[PDB]
Amino acid sequence: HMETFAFQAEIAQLMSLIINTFYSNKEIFLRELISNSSDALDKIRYESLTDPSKLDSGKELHINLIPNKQDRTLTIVDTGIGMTKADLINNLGTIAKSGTKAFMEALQAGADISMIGQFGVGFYSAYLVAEKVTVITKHNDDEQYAWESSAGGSFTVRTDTGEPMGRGTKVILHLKEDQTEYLEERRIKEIVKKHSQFIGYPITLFVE
Ligand SMILES: Cc1cnc(Cn2ccc3c(Cl)nc(N)nc32)c(C)c1Cl
Repeated sequence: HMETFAFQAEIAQLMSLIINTFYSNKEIFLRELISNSSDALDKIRYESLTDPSKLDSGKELHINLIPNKQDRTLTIVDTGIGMTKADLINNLGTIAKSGTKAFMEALQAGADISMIGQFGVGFYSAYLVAEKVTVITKHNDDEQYAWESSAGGSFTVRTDTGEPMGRGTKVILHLKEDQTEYLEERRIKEIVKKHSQFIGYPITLFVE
């Protein structure tokens, strides 16, 4: 059921840089994940203009932010296009190679980790705050999958038997012990207002 894969060498190098570099401005991970959700919602919305049946798996286009203090997780949920098995295992890693190389060269010349999204690899900024990331996803053309990685240089993919999603992506951040501020209502609200106030989809910050 669970298959294990090696990241492309450039992606393992990027993840190590994100985990090892001293960089205090960790809060930017949330803007990067919300921007990915917004891009995924724009993609399904635009495809639905030529094929309305693409919304048979759910008409609502939104982003939810769900903290869970008991589990020490922050989850970013969207009803965007979702990812196929081929996206998870091959396509996302392949497309990211040029952007990863460009980003690592830009950092050597004076750029900052907060610019990661300009290189299309902002998802990996999740490792600024998470020791493990679990991604549940469902694309209209494929089955529901669970992707997972604690940065071994490896990740896993399995068909998911959990709560059916309809369509979209859930990024579950298993936070590092010293990063629990990202479970606080006031802190998430502050970050969303600072970096994500103009996103074109409703962002609901759940509370406990
Ligand atoms: C390996 C990897 C790379 N990039 C990403 C970021 N991404 C790529 C496609 C995609 C969609 Cl359709 N929705 C969301 N919200 N995020 C997405 C992930 C989620 C993984 Cl798992």
